[PDB]
Amino acid sequence: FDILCVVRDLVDEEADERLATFVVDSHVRSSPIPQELLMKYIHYARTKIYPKLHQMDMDKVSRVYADLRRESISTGSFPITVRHLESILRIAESFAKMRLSEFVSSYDLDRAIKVVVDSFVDAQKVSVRRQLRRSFAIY
Amino acid sequence: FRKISRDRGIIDKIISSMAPSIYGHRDIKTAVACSLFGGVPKNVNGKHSIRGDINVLLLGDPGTAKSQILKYVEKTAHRAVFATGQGASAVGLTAS
Amino acid sequence: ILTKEARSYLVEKYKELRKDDAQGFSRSSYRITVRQLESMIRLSEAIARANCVDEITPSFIAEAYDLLRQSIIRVDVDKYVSMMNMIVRKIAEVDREGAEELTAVDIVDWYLLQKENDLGSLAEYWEERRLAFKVIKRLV
Repeated sequence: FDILCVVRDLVDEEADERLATFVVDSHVRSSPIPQELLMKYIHYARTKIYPKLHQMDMDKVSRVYADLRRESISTGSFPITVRHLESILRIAESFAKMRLSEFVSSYDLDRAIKVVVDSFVDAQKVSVRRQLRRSFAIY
Repeated sequence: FRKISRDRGIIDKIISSMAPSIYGHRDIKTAVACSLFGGVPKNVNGKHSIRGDINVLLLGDPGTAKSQILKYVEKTAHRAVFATGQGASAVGLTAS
Repeated sequence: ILTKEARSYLVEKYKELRKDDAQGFSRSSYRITVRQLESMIRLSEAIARANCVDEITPSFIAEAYDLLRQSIIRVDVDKYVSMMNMIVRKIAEVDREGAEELTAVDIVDWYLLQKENDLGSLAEYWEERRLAFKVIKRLV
C-alpha cells in the first residue's frame, strides 16, 4: 500500500464547532461540482486520456528521492524504498489525469510529493516530530 | 465539459466534492480522489506493466468515518465492489 | 424535524461535553466520539416523539444531554504546561482513587518514564527533567 491515511487524535473547540455544524446540518436536512458531473468526469478521463512525463526537466525527482532517503534513515525503519519513489510518479500522473493534462507537470509533482511524503511522515513513531523540521523545503 | 477542467483549482473543488456528508478531512479524501481517479498502467515493452493503480490503506479508528467513506466509492465509481471483511457480504474475495 | 437555529446551541452543548471530559483521559472516555454528537440527534428526536412537540425545544435537548451525562458519570468512579498537566493529572487520579501525597521524587520518576516515549532528542529529556525539577523547586 502506497498511501496510508492515519486519523488522529483528539477533539477541540474549533473541531467540535466544525463537526457539530456539519452533523446538525445533516439532521436538519429532511462550490463543489454536482455529483453527477464528477462521477461522469472520472469515467471520461479514465477512458480517454493517458498522461506522460517528459525526461528533460524531471530529473529533479531523483534528487528529491535522495533528499528524502538518507535523511530519513537516521530515524525510523525502514520504510522508504524505490517503490515508494515510483508511487510518487504514478500518483502525480493521476493528478495529471484530473488536470486532463496529457502530460506531467511540476504542479502535479508538488501535489504528489506532498501526498506521499506526508503519508510517510504520519506513519512513523512520535520521533517523526524530529522529521517534520526538514519537511519544510519539501512543503 | 472540457472548459471546466481548465481551471487549476478544479482539483481542490473535486476533493471537496468527494465526500460531502462526512465533513471528512482534506487529506483522507484526497487519497480517495487520487486512487479512484486513476493512473497509467503502464506496460514496458514487452515485459512488465509496473502497476497503474493506487492502493489506499485507510487506517481508521473507532468512531472515525473510516467505513462510510469507502461506501461513497460504491455509489460513485463505475465498477466498484464491496466485499466487506468476510463471513460474508457476497462476494467473498476468493475465486472458487 | 428541527429546522430551528437553536440547534446552534446544541453544538456548544456537544462542545461543552468533550472539553471537561478531555482531561483527564482517565475519565469515562470514550473520546467523546462524534458518534455521540450524532447520538444526541436521535435522542432529541426521541424526546420530540415523547412530547408530541415538533421542532422541539433547546430544553429537551438539555434533558437528553443530562441523560447522557449521568450515563457517563456512572462510568467515571508548553514546557511548564506539560508538567502542570502532570501535577493535575496525578492529583486528580490519586484523589479519586487515593489521597495523593507520598514521595515527590516518584512523580518525576514515572513522569520521565512516560515522556521518554515523546523524547525525540536528549535536549527534550534534559529540558523535561529540569523543568519538572524547576516546578517542584518553585512549588515548595
